[PDB]
Amino acid sequence: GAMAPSYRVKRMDIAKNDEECVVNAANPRGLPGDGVCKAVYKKWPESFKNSATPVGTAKTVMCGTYPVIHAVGPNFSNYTESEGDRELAAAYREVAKEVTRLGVNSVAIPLLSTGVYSGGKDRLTQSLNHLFTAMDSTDADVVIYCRDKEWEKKISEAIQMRT
Ligand SMILES: NC(=O)c1cc(Cl)ccc1N
Ligand SMILES: [Cl-]
Ligand SMILES: [Cl-]
Ligand SMILES: [Cl-]
Repeated sequence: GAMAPSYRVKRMDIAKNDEECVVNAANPRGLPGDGVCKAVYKKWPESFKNSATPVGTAKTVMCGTYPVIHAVGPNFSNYTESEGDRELAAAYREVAKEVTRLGVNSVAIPLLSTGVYSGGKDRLTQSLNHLFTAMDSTDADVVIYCRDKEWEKKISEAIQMRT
């Protein structure tokens, strides 16, 4: 466990994280993909061996001794708002189980379903709130990675509002 488990946000490539494991915003088929998934494929390509897993699940594959947790958020282009919301909640619950199983003291995590899988909507608050519901009961340091300057500000304010 971390000595005083914390949330932090950084605006940078998750492939340069300083944490003990990474969460990939994966597709269900274990393909190289785009955005976070493409950066993760370039940095840890060995982790894509048998990484296919269903929507709403997470599957960990080791790159050497470094764990890559492939977490599959719903594509809101295909899911109803209702079903998509349930699968996005479920994907983060499976990340919390894997983080706990691995015994890591820190994890790098992107906001699932907020890019190509967003169905054209702003899902910062929806995705971040499902991240908190899952990770609040874990004692790993959680470092959230984003690329937009306005998103960094809003994530930081959300963390600070809980004090
Ligand atoms: N590689 C990343 O950290 C990243 C890339 C995109 Cl396009 C969006 C969010 C991210 N965290
Ligand atoms: Cl960067
Ligand atoms: Cl996405
Ligand atoms: Cl972002």
